[PDB]
Amino acid sequence: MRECISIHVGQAGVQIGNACWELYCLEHGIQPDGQMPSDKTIGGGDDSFNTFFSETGAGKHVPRAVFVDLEPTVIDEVRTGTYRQLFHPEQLITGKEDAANNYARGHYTIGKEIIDLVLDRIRKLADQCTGLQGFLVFHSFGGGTGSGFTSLLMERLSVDYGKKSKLEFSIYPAPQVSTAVVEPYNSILTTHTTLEHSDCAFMVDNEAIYDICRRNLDIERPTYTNLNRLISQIVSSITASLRFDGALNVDLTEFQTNLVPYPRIHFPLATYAPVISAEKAYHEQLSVAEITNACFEPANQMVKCDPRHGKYMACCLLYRGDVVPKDVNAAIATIKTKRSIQFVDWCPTGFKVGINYQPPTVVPGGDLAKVQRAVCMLSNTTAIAEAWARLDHKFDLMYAKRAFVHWYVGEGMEEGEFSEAREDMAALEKDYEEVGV
Amino acid sequence: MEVIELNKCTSGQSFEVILKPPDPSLEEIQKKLEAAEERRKYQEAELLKHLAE
Amino acid sequence: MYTFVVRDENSSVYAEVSRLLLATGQWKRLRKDNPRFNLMLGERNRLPFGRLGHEPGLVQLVNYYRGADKLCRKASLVKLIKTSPELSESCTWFPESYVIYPDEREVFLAAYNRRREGREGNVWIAKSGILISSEASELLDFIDVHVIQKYLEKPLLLEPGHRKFDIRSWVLVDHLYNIYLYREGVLRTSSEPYNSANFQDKTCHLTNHCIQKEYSKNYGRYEEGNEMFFEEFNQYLMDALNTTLENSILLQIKHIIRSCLMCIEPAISTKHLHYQSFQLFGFDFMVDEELKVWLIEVNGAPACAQKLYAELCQGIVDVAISSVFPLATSIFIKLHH
Amino acid sequence: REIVHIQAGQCGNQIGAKFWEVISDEHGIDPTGSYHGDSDLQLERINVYYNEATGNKYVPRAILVDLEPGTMDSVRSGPFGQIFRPDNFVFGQSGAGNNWAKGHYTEGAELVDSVLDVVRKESESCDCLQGFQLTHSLGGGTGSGMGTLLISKIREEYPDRIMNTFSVMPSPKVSDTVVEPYNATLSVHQLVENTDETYCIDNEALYDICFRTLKLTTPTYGDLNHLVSATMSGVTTCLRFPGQLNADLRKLAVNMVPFPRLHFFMPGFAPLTSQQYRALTVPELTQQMFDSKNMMAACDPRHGRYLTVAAIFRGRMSMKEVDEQMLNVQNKNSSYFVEWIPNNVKTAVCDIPPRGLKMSATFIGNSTAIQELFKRISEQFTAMFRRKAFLHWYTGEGMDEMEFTEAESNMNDLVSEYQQYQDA
Ligand SMILES: Nc1nc2c(ncn2[C@@H]2O[C@H](COP(=O)(O)OP(=O)(O)OP(=O)(O)O)[C@@H](O)[C@H]2O)c(=O)[nH]1
Ligand SMILES: Nc1ncnc2c1ncn2[C@@H]1O[C@H](COP(=O)(O)OP(=O)(O)CP(=O)(O)O)[C@@H](O)[C@H]1O
Ligand SMILES: Cc1nc2ccc(F)cc2n1-c1nc(N)c(F)c(Nc2ccc(C(F)(F)F)cc2)n1
Ligand SMILES: Nc1nc2c(ncn2[C@@H]2O[C@H](COP(=O)(O)OP(=O)(O)O)[C@@H](O)[C@H]2O)c(=O)[nH]1
Ligand SMILES: [Ca+2]
Ligand SMILES: [Mg+2]
Ligand SMILES: [Mg+2]
Ligand SMILES: [Mg+2]
Repeated sequence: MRECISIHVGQAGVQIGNACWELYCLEHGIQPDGQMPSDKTIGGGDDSFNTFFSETGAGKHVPRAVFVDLEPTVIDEVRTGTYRQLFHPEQLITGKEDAANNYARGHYTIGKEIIDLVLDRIRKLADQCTGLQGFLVFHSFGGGTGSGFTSLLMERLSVDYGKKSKLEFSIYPAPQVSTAVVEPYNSILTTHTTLEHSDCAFMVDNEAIYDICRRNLDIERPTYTNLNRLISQIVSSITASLRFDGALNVDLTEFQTNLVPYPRIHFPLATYAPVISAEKAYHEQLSVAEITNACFEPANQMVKCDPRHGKYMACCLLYRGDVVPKDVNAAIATIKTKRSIQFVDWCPTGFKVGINYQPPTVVPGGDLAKVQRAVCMLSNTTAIAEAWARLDHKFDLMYAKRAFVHWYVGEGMEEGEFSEAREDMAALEKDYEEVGV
Repeated sequence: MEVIELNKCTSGQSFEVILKPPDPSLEEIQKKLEAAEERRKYQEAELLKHLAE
Repeated sequence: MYTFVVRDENSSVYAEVSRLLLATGQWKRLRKDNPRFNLMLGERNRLPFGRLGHEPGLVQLVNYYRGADKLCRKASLVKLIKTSPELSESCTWFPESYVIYPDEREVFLAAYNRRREGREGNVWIAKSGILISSEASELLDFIDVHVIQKYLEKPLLLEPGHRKFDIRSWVLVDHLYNIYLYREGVLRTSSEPYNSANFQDKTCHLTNHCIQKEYSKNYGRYEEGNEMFFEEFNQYLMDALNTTLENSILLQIKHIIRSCLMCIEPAISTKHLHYQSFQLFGFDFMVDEELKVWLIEVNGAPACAQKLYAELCQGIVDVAISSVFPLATSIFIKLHH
Repeated sequence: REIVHIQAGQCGNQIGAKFWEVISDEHGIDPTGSYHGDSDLQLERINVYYNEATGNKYVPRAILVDLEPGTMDSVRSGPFGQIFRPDNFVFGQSGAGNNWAKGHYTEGAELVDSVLDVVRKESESCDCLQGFQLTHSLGGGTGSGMGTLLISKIREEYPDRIMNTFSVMPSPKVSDTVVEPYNATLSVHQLVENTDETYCIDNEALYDICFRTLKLTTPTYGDLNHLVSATMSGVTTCLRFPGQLNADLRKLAVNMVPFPRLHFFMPGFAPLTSQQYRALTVPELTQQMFDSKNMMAACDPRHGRYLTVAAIFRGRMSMKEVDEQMLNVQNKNSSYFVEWIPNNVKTAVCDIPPRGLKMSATFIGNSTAIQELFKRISEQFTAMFRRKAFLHWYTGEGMDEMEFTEAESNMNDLVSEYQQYQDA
């Protein structure tokens, strides 16, 4: 058994982190007070769920997680919420003044003053680990803290934990939910600085989650709680293999091995199905073939894009519920003839499949109806480059007039870092082009 | 359609289906952080000098 | 008040389509790079499909199908027909073609020797500024990306004149992937007699309009602009061959149009996409002595006959644009499927 | 994240007084600072503007400044006079004679240090001070001359804090003296340098709205100040009530100000009814808030371009209709928004409506059309300065003509900078 430490940065990372750990507790039978009656090894054990939960002599199962935000509004809600009992004070780090939607303010000005404290609190969790795998880092692209401080933390983590893997869950900015005009700046700045430090990053476009919440959940104006509960389901499907008995994606290294042949192209596309409204009360259960077919519908992807016009480098199918290998192979044969699925010539045309029999758990009273079987597809396709293209274009529009640049220069960042970051993204976009010609 | 490496456990099952064959040091970081801090410090000094005038 | 943008100044068709839009008092044109548009008359070179359908509150439509180049590029069409089971290499309405890079070099010669050994019609044509020859050596030295195709040695010749022609059909595919065939076509005829023994005189073997104007002996002699419309051509087939345009030719044309478009529908459809596409296509056909129709080429950026710009351009607005953005006897033949 | 409020001069104190009277009513706080509200939403962000005194009495974090006592005596005797901290009345006896030089260099200099002592005292009692908001006019002497002096010295002590002003611009239509263009031109340059956000409130626009729309024959300053206090309440809704957005002056400036000097905003308000019982639909609210007749700067937005736009909707209303109408007004008039700042229109909502209205909408536009306000002042300045008319009032206080020439020059530079981001 090898431990995984989760790190949540900024409002988006912290609120999504809260939803995830809530779902983790429900899935593992851990009550809000940290007690896990089904765990018969009190105060110890090297079970699969111990990769995410440590244990105290009193039987409390404490998440291996750190929360970091530069203002205490959000994190105060964790230390006062349903699962306040799970975390102890040292796990929650709050500053007094936030990054004001400014990457430079989060990275340079405020980042420098709190980085040591964060690394120290992280070192404390690492000391409890017998064989630390690495870190899962949740954050937004658009926030000053989520973008600016995360990039700084990722640099230092590469320094202090050189052999440890680092995976990202990144919230891509969408105007339907956006909070700032400069989020394209922050997204590009933090990607350029984090690119060489992240082994595998799962991007989630708020536009996609927003539309899914409106169409499938019939929620006219989805809130962050609506969005984060759906995101936590996807995150849960992705991390299930680290927390449950299995043979696929059993450690962080396997994610890179199975999903990222080229290191710079480490942004696999996630597709989830089915998402059913809880107000139905009598929905006809989709089959293995039907939920598998839905994995190739753009309307179910975490990032809106057309994979028909790209090349696949890898594809994993993560099922939860009543699924047997026979039905999966039958569905794949059917979908392969109906749909367009092109792999790069230097990669086999195949699917790694993982099945967990426990069907997805849904938070009671939430919006998602419980289903008999669900699937999450992780496919590294060049089509996700469309998201970089959109982002870079908005960047180019503002930067051509140097709009808002004075706010970043005023924090000690040089104007040249803008052009360097944008130039790095131009190369990234070119890397995808060569792969998916 | 080939199924390979089938693993079975009480919790689930996993396999593979083939359809067709084929960093900056700590000192360098604190450097750029201090460089940015000095640029802020210089800009603030110019402001205070401007206000002193 | 709907908003659209114009990103292809050279488009004759959509220059008129934009003309009609503004003429309705309910559509407004924006700058080229204004993203808050309902409709994009985009460029034909690297249209940024990846930036469509991300404007909250805007239903966005574009006049091109991403991925339709497979059908509209000569090298791609051959590969699409050979490797598509829906079309099959045994496809009966597409001439035996081979794609060759300056690859199907040994396979082209594989069947070539059979035609020179058997003294059969061994006239081929190289396309991608083309060369009609009857010797493989002369064709390949000209290549040094092109495709080689059997030259129709027994084409249908209009009388009087003993002249060659080709048929252009305009097809409109809307956001629902309905296939609308414009009822009005055009025959682009050559003025000079078909010389079967001189494959260098391009005037009698190429029906292109540009070749006939600046390279012809009797341009506009029989019909103004070397363009015969279905009215005259139908009356001719009746008087001369005792048959109609519908029976002898149009059934095959409709069949080919359906086969091609339904083949790529899964690859280009925008049914469940965050933006919608439509596109006007230009199908070019060839008719042989026995009234058999052959697919010559498909182009996705086609022009129209001067006499038909009005009728067809408003047909675009009514079927493809207003069908998604309302305003308050059809000229098309809906090919069902 | 506390804000320290400052109101200086006659106009500044009379508008400031009504402001606190208005928001004190919205937060359920009576003249004695005793809370008698109805909802906890009133008190969630009460600390941004109020200090909590022992006994659960709330005292505005406000400083009242004037160079004569007349206006602040009427405030202390006014409706909510008792709510202000008595030690926060800082005033002299000489007055400023509608003279920027007296407020900025002579009479004002003698009093500024004591104002800073009260400011420093309020800041020390702030858990995490975020910045300041100053209410004042630009045409007078104290608010204009000493107000800008204050801003300069506050920046010196708190250089990393946000400075925000509600600045009343003079107009010959609603004038007290002929020297107002001099005072306003001298002040505008101070504002260009030393504020992060300035709400431009044109007395001409306030007058036209009272006459034309509200059908108020013979408007008074009181009538003008009703529009302003209602507008100030809306503009600060986020800073005072719970919502998705935090009460953050820095994030506001970060998203509203693409270039440092171009931080002069056009405020608007809707509705404006002469009929007051009729309900407004969301479409009507949205159409009015973008109409020039509902804006307070007497500038035609059609004559320029929106760099950024912030909108606030207050009351129980269809969130779906709000988003639809906002997206509608943009997509239907996208030519008046710059295309090189994507998604430059932000929408905020607050369930609590202002007093006496089922719903309300406040508009905050950073438009290049604001240049015609500065050009208007610049024309009036030059008409007199060409002949050095009335300058002796200023040279008598130690100023010289060169400082006027430089202010004129700085003003025209500001106008041309706006001109380059609109039509070359
Ligand atoms: N999906 C999702 N997105 C969020 C959530 N909270 C914020 N965001 C997105 O994150 C971006 C803003 O970044 P934040 O995380 O809120 O800002 P921050 O990291 O706290 O940084 P500062 O506040 O500037 O110090 C916007 O694009 C929001 O749409 C959330 O709970 N769920
Ligand atoms: N296999 C073949 N047999 C006989 N004639 C042929 C032929 N292939 C092409 N042609 C002749 O050559 C002419 C032009 O060939 P081509 O398909 O390249 O037209 P084109 O693409 O250059 C202009 P357009 O896009 O309007 O069709 C055709 O009109 C036809 O008359
Ligand atoms: C303090 C305050 N009062 C407001 C009243 C209205 C309003 F719309 C915002 C308001 N804000 C406010 N508060 C925050 N905490 C923010 F993060 C924030 N961001 C913001 C502002 C404007 C834009 C732009 F689009 F207009 F450019 C984009 C993002 N704005
Ligand atoms: N809107 C409004 N404007 C005022 C008020 N009082 C004065 N003014 C304007 O302010 C300018 C005069 O400045 P004033 O504040 O009276 O001088 P000060 O006391 O030296 O700051 C002129 O442009 C007046 O039109 C008021 O109560 N409301
Ligand atoms: Ca245990
Ligand atoms: Mg934050
Ligand atoms: Mg062609
Ligand atoms: Mg006065």
